[PDB]
Amino acid sequence: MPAYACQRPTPLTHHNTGLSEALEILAEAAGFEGSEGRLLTFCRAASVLKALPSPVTTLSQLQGLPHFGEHSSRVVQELLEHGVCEEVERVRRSERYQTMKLFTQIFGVGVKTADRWYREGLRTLDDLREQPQKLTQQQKAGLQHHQDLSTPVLRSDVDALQQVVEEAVGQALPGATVTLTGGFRRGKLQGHDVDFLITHPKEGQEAGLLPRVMCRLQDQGLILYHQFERSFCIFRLPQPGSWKAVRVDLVVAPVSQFPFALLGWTGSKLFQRELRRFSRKEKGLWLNSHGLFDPEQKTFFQAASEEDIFRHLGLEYLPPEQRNA
DNA sequence: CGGCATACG
DNA sequence: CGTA
DNA sequence: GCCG
Ligand SMILES: [Mn+2]
Ligand SMILES: [Mn+2]
Ligand SMILES: [Mn+2]
Ligand SMILES: [Mn+2]
Ligand SMILES: [Mn+2]
Ligand code: NA
Repeated sequence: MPAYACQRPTPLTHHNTGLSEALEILAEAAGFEGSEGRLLTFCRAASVLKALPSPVTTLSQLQGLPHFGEHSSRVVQELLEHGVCEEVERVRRSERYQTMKLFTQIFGVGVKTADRWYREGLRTLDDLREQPQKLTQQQKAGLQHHQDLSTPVLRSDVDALQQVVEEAVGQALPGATVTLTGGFRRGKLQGHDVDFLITHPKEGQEAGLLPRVMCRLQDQGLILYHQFERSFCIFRLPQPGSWKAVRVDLVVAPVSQFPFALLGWTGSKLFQRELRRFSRKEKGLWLNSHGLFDPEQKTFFQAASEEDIFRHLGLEYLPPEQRNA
């Protein structure tokens, strides 16, 4: 089992769901305390279990697995022996974890803001609503729409949204294309948001496109919130006899960059961090959602496909549905 | 021990 | 600071 | 927290 998540297929569903979910609780809690290193290790350990071909039944089976040391192994051993890990359960019911999770899931609130509010004695959403001047426009939108934004987006919602975005994109720039990315491209049946990548086959024609798209969506009454090449919006999505707010991310890239943007925006987040880590540390190349740079020759790799990028990096190709690290 | 991904709004 |  |  290789040490980087981008070196192994990781399917959306797998054979160690309970074990991986426990480790991901500890990863999330490490993040809430600002320990990005411990977050990464717990995330990586969880992802290793997602990539295994069958269930872990005995501690023996962790021998040799990357990212399993004394701590993550003890977590698994307790789950295998008692069905519960005392540390995980202690985190789950802690006031700190519950409140940081509630606050950080608000659009516009990150760990640093949530932590400051926590230290001020704040604990509930109504606590935040009671002092609106302590809030950005983005946070006000996140809190007004919080209930809708907490309900999963379904694949049925996605196709309706894509037709709407395509209509606005086609008026903004005939010939421009809209590609579904994010978790839905990896096969997820639900999501917290919808992600779209927009390009045009003639290099340079995409310049200035996103403002034109947003104006047209706004004129159609579809934009509940917006604040360039990336737009983080809240869309008004029709529902039987009403509607609901949905988070939508719109991204524009020139066709030269489109494979890199597609790769980055398709995720998963851990897969992309691992891919960039692998690129730099094992291949000496610098990867982002714009391109792949050789800092010794000071040149950018040209890619026409995701397949090109995996080949450049010496990695076997993984389709999106196997990037669920 | 140092490193831990890398951008834009 | 937020966002992906 | 783990790896090299
Ligand atoms: Mn420990
Ligand atoms: Mn998404
Ligand atoms: Mn998104
Ligand atoms: Mn750019
Ligand atoms: Mn150290
Ligand atoms: Na947030």
